Amino acid sequence: FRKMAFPSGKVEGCMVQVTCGTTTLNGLWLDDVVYCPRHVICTSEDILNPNYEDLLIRKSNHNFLVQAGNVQLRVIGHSMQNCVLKLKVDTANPKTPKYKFVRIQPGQTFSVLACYNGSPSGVYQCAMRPNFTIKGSFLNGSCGSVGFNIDYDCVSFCYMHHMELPTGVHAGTDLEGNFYGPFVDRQTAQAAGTDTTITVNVLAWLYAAVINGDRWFLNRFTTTLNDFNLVAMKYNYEPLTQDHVDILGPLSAQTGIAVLDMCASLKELLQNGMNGRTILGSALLEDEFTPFDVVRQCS
Amino acid sequence: FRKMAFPSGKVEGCMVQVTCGTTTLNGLWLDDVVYCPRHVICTSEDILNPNYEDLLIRKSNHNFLVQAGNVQLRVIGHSMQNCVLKLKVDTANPKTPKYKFVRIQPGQTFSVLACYNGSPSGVYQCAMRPNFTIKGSFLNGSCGSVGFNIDYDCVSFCYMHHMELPTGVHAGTDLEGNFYGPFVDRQTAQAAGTDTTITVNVLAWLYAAVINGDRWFLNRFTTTLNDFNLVAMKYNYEPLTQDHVDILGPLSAQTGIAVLDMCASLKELLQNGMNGRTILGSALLEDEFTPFDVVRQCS
Ligand SMILES: CC(C)(C)[C@H](NC(=O)C(F)(F)F)C(=O)N1C[C@H]2[C@@H]([C@H]1C(=O)N[C@H](C=N)C[C@@H]1CCNC1=O)C2(C)C
Ligand SMILES: CC(C)(C)[C@H](NC(=O)C(F)(F)F)C(=O)N1C[C@H]2[C@@H]([C@H]1C(=O)N[C@H](C=N)C[C@@H]1CCNC1=O)C2(C)C
Repeated sequence: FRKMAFPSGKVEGCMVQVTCGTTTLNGLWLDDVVYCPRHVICTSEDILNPNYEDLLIRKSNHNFLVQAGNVQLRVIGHSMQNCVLKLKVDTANPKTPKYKFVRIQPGQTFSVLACYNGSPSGVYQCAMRPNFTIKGSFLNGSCGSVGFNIDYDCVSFCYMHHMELPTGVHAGTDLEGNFYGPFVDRQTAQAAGTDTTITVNVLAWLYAAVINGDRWFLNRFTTTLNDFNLVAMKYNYEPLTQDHVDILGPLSAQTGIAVLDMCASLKELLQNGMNGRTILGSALLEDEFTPFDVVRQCS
Repeated sequence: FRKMAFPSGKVEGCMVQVTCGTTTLNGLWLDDVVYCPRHVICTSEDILNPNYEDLLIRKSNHNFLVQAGNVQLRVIGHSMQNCVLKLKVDTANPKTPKYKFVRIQPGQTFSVLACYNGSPSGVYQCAMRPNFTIKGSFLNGSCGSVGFNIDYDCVSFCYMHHMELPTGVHAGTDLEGNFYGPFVDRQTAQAAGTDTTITVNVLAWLYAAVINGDRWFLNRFTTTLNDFNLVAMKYNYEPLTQDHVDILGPLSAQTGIAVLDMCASLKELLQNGMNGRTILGSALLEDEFTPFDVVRQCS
């Protein structure tokens, strides 16, 4: 059982490089529009406290240099949707997949294609944390890299990368340019809310462990949903809803372990610790696999 | 630091399916040749005790169904090289990347594109263990999925998947069909040997921690390579080769910590433990990041 990303080829064919003045970052080229973070327009002075509408009205199409590989795409119009710039180009991307823009909820996972200078560098799986950050791997020039899920040849874009917080976690927007979380695209100190652990995902991962032949953490105890939630909240875990219990149904039926029996296992893990043992090679409880992720990989 | 795969697009464009009889696995289409595991020619009875030369002599080009999606590629020749079948087809793949076939060493990492019926399913990073197995994630029909690294648009193919051992780890060949390790492509009792920890990768991880300011474990001692190797083996760690010392060169130069001084630091951790301290937020020493992986993620 590995952390597994979606194949990235459908997204690689959409990545381009966008340069405005001194700043170069990545854009997403779909049909005849390039989407990118609007902070590309800022100078190093503007970026400390930008007035974006005032800055954008002062730009011309020719201020934007868009490069797909070696070929320059001519920008023929530009507008702003929240924190995302939409550059209209005179060329349609023949590699445009079937796609949708979606806003994901905390606890959902997605694949990130990290890119620099319009060229894909790496792919990995992330979860939207309950505090609306992501624990990514992004360096200078990674902005405009996107996160996505793939469902039968349809790419659902859910994240565009904008910034790194002082704690090393990351923040960005949906493809409508709205940030996940209380963050802003301004270079100034910003912290996130206290994070919590994605309970339904920890349980899904415990089931993945059982599917892969590990049972050391199970016990013979039971719990009610409410009593489990009291202990979960005490340990800074998210509430488990009846919808979550239902979503875990396939995994419970495959292993024969009732959801509330798995909750009693997790409760014991939280109260006693792992005593130096590991689950699926991990010394900590892993919360970045959803129930769907486990099913997709295990079957 | 997290496991980051290479973008899979250049490999996705080379994946096809190969069917003999009712058995379908994956193949790799480069120029006008498709490479796949030779056990595609076996029936469920043959696999228990196959005579591959006799099975191949009964086959003709017209017994092999090669498909890119649902589009058939006409087979015009077939031959066996070690444990791989090479099917010459009448069409050169226009998506063939610049590529090399390489045989990797234990400890080296690579990205796996897990595929079923020629359709990519997911991508993840793997390390070749010292016992010549990988801790993959593979289901029925995954054989012919490949592992690869990418360097300046050149894809180095290093692994093709063949089998799962009873401990749940995986075994396969290079693209010339030579197995890694003592395994054979027959359904008969086989077992992975005892494994060891990849010392060169643990050292790379310690350098990564130093780069990020986590350096409490740096001591005031040094060691010789030979003395270190003899101690490491007593802790079930791999000895270092001269090539390992050289691949740590860039990280040693970046940090100013001599390789042998870092070896002495690791020796102290092995002999006295970590004393409840963590390194990079972990109580365990990670051994599946190579020196290149550490550099790749900070560059
Ligand atoms: C890291 C930092 C001090 C720079 C700053 N953060 C804060 O100012 C904070 F305190 F608000 F977080 C920050 O990220 N930015 C400052 C400026 C943009 C963003 C930015 O440079 N984005 C990079 C896109 N190419 C990706 C970054 C680079 C390092 N790793 C990444 O992921 C905007 C918020 C408008
Ligand atoms: C695991 C199994 C008990 C079935 C068996 N293993 C052993 O015989 C061993 F133990 F010896 F290794 C293994 O038999 N196979 C039998 C036959 C091929 C191989 C096989 O089915 N390969 C699959 C390719 N599509 C990938 C597998 C499927 C499950 N997960 C995988 O990765 C060959 C060795 C010729």
